Amino acid sequence: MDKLPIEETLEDSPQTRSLLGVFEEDATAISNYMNQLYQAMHRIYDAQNELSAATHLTSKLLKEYEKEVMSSTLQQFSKVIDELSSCHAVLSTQLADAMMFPITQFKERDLKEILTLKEVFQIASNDHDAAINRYSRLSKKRENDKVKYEVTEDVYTSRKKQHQTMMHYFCALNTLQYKKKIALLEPLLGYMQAQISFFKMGSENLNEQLEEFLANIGTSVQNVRREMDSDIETMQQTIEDLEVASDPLYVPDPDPTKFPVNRNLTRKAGYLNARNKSTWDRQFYFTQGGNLMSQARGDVAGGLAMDIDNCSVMAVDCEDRRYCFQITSFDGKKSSILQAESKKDHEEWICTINNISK
Amino acid sequence: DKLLLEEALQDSPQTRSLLSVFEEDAGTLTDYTNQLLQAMQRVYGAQNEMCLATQQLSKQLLAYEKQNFALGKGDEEVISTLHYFSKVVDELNLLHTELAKQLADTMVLPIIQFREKDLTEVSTLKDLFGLASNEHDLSMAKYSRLPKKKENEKVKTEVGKEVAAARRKQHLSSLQYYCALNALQYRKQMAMMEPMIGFAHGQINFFKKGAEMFSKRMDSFLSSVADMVQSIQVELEAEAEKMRVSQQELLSVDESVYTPDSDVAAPQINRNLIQKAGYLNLRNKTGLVTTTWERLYFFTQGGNLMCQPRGAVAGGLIQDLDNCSVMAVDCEDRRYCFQITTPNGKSGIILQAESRKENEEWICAINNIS
Repeated sequence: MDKLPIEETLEDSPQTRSLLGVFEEDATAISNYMNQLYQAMHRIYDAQNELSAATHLTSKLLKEYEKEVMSSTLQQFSKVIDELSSCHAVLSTQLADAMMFPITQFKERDLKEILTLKEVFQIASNDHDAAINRYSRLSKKRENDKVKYEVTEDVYTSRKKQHQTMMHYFCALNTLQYKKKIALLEPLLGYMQAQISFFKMGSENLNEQLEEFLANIGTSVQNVRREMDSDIETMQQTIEDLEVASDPLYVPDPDPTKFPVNRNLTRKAGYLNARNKSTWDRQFYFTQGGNLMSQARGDVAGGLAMDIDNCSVMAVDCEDRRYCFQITSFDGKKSSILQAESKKDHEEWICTINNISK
Repeated sequence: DKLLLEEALQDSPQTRSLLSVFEEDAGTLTDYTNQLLQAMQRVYGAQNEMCLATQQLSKQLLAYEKQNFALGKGDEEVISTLHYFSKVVDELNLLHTELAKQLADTMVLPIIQFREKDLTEVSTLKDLFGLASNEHDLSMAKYSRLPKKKENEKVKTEVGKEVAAARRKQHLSSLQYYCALNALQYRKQMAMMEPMIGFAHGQINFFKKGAEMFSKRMDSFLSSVADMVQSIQVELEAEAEKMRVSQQELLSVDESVYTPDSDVAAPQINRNLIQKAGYLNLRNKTGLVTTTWERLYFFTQGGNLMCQPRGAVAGGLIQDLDNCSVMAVDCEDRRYCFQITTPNGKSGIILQAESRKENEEWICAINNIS
């Protein structure tokens, strides 16, 4: 730590001005470095806050994303994530008070006061210059004591203020010589101690639950893994045997020797086309109890088509279409004309309806 | 429940209903995975920017020594401390970097990869199932419309072939799609459990190595640094109030000290002065008319008169005084002017003081030196 000579502030030598200039240069360099340091520490601060924020946000997403296994796993995860977020938060606060505050007060109190006293001193100096110049310009042979006295004590005033301001400036800089050291060390010390508190907190609180969480999730992941290579394993060639067996069935109109007509069916279901004045709509027909029910594919529920428990049914020629048939209630009420895709389904539908009715 | 592959071929509206359910919360799943991806990427990004931040801090701490300027050599107390701190910050940076890479590898990108090809696989298979379905529907339509009474067996058999082909292709597509969804049911769980585990591992290693980094040793060091800081502080206030009362009795003096020509009624003059320093006004006349005055510092050193302007690092020799002469003169109706005449007798430079006493004492000083 070096210092300015407050005792020659009165003389105001160019040497003293030079030394002051040296100190001013140093204070400028200090201001620059401390400003960039403030930038770095501020960046750290914003980063930490951003961490806590992101953690919290992820947690929140989880917590309205369960809104069997997976739900409890996700709330354990949400819980540990919130404790981590808490850690980042307390670290943020301790950073704010222990780190950001000291350097901020250094740049907003001490440096600003230095600049203030500096410019006050500059102004006082200029005023004294003016004053002593007007004093020098006084007339020798014709002297008016009034103007002479006014100029003289203007010189007195400006000179006194110059002395005082220069002295405050000097003392401020000399004190600054110590304050800069502390200004460098204290916020970093705070940063480090914040890191210590952070990692200790996390160390024996966050770490326990992270361990137990890892324990549970590991088991669950093992389970789902096993069960999923199981059911992928036999789904693959359940598919293979389904592909093997389905190959004769793709033919729309199977030949009678391949798939014979079953005349014993008490129940039947399949797609049929129904003429309703005059398009032909494909729907899924199925027998339930003594009723013939139908449901359009891509609708959520069926509907009553016919009451077949007492009726007749016959092959019908309509619109030159193949495999059409129609039902007639004992009432005389008739169904829509229904078209099958094959001779087998035609005769099976007719025969089945006959089996169900009287 | 699960989708039944053996019921795929029949393609009943109930099967279509269950399929529609599967599709709907497939979409739901996709949306949530998008949201989760955004959250993860924000976490990773945050960790990364913390890395950059610590890197910058470290680089800044090192820049202090690289800093130079006027007072002297910066203390090696703070230089060593800052160097040490920069090292610690670098280590912490390493930890943060490892955590960031852990989040990226074991958390964000597994979710990402899930999205790209498991979810797009489901999507694509769904679209092939869709087009196959449409084509099959068309085929069955043009099969249905075939004539009964007058039959072209060739047209009929070929149309039948179209229908069979379309039906087979849709059956296969349906099997693939249903298998895909049933798989998706488990793959959702795996996709969201893997990143949880990765994140957990990253966090425990980060906090364990962090705990190892900042030990009881580090905190004793911080305690030492803290003790240095308050020593510096105690010497700061001590010198501060020392400077306070030094200030307050230098600033408390009588008016006359600041008042020019205080003494004028009875000036107190030292006529044996061999040495003098103070501000004088130097006259500069380069024409026969126009004249300027400049306030400059003047001091005697040995037998020489030296002149330094304020703001100048060094003073120069204005005049050699030893065989010169000096006397009070009158110039431009100004008070307290005196003049130095050179050895050969030429009238030389003209100066001005602010008081009777400083004028007479300057004159006497120069006379004595001569």
